[PDB]
Amino acid sequence: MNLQEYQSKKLMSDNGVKVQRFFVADTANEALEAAKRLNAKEIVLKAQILAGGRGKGVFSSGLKGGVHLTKDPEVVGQLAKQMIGYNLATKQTPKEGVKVNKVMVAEALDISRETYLAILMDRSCNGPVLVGSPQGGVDIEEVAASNPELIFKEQIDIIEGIKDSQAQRMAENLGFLGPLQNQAADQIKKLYNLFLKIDATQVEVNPFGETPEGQVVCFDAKINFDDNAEFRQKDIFAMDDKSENEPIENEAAKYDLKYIGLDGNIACFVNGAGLAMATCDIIFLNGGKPANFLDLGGGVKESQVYQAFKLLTADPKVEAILVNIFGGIVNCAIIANGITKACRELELKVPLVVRLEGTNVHEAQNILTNSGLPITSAVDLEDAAKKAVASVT
Amino acid sequence: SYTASRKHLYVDKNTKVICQGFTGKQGTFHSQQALEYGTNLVGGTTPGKGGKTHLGLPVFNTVKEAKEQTGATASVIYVPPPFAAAAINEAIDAEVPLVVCITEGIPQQDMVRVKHRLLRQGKTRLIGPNCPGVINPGECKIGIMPGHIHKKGRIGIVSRSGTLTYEAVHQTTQVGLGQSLCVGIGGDPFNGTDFTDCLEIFLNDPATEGIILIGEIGGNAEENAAEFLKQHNSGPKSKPVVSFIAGLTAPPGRRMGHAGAIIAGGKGGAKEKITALQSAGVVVSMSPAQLGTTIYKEFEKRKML
Repeated sequence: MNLQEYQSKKLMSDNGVKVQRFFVADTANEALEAAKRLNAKEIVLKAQILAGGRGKGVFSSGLKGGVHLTKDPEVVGQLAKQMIGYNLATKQTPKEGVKVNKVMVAEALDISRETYLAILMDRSCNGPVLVGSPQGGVDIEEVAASNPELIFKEQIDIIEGIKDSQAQRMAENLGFLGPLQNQAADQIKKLYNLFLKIDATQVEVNPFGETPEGQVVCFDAKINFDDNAEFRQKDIFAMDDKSENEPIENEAAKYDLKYIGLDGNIACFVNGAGLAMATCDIIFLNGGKPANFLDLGGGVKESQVYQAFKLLTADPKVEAILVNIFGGIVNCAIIANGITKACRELELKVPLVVRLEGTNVHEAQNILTNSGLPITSAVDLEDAAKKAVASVT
Repeated sequence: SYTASRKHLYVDKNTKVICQGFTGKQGTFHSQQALEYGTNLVGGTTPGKGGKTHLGLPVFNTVKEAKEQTGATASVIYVPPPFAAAAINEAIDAEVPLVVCITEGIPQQDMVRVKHRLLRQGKTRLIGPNCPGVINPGECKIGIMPGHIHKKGRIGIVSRSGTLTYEAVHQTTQVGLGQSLCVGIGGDPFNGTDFTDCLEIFLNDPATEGIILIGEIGGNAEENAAEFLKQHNSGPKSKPVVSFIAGLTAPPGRRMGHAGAIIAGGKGGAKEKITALQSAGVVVSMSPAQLGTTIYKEFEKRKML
């Protein structure tokens, strides 16, 4: 899960990390009166959406840019007007982008030096890791490419804890001279602990830096939380809005279902994630355009086949459906029945293609073909895909 | 070393199992199914009731107990998310040979703390978490996989997913090939056993003549696999390796079901995984529907039928 920038700075602040002073706004007037209330040389007004890209993004008020700097409390106001209420699209959001309901009016700051520092669990390291380059400001993945030697790492020992020498070793590699160093390092230590404290898969700071006035500041930072640790991070997840989550996606979760939309017209739904990915793939391999990805887990249950279909009903981009269910733990006719029960009972009017596999598959297929419904039994996953595809040309 | 416990993965008719989380609505269902199949399920832990009998079988309050008492050599866990990692450690404590954590949802931080330890002791070996388990068809089944779809045979199978594996197994038997040993290593990012761990076992198994490797987006386990095969499977007696990787159509930045199934920071995509294994001699099936027919042909070319 991800929180809004104003929520994660809050959080960083309460755990001793130094960030810019700031105010949150729901109206263009609160924003404007906030820039006056700050009282400073310059001001950063940043729309709040979880998708990165805000900088170069474009609003639907016509306004270009999700991030703006101005010393005049007024420019803030006029700019705000064009954000609250509108949608922001970025190189990272759906073509019509996310709606914006709050802006952040924080005090700009002089960035003397710009560095990159991030903390995560590394997939080859097992155990925390500090990743930082003295060349902050730019998109890490580019430094990594152009100058691999400006990327330092410090594996950390999950039992031991971060070592003073490591924070110093990093601070050093990051560019902090003499005095500043011991303050950099202590911020690093404070982040690492924040990181373990909150069950983050990642705490990224970019830029991490220094003001001319002598402070070590995380001017920007992204934080990814481990969705599995929610049961022990209720405070943090309480802040998760869900305002931004896609609708069908939201509904689907209520029923332990896991949905994700693609831009096609052939929906599908499978039991098991691996097989749901493979299903979207085989469709495409055969010329289709999968409409979504749906995983029911290993929890087949007449109830879900129903909500599962219910959902598909939503996306009116859908022209067909492929059901790939590998039974194993249950009789395939019970599944066929529930499929059809749910189908008439949901007055469907789109071609259905089912591929059931497991136990008692023959009678199960009989039910699907002897249903009167616009259903079609499929022999295997390839047959299933070929049909669904044919079914919409 | 941890490396040195790989051998415990090869469960068989001699292996005796205890189910941590025995009276739970889950350990219940699978124990009736494990015994039916024909597995050496001796009992199960469940603090509190630690002295009664469940399913015509003994119950203990702890892992350490039930080990000694029943002699047992493998522990399977069905303990809910918040405690599941505790259970792994309670198993590594009593030095159990094989630990299979079925549980999905365990905090990733928990598992890094677990592997911290797990990579130090050599008595225990962990498969999981978030995995269907392991099966030596006909001899031993520890997990939630439908047994009747397996046929003892020649193909060693290793996968990060559950049902997709079932597809493969079904597809292999239908061409009559069968399996030697199947290991579902799970869909989580940090786990006790990876691909290479299993490939060593298959590469030195005489019973294993071919290998099917099922992967997906996220992480580098696939790329390490391709590396390992280049190094240990080239030359005059290499075994054929067939593979499918899911997620070619997955959008980036999203969690495709499994916690570890996510393309992040530009890393974890299928295309690069597929290109690496190919570079190591691995024939990669394009359709997941063709793993049986694909490895079948490989055997036929080498005239191994």
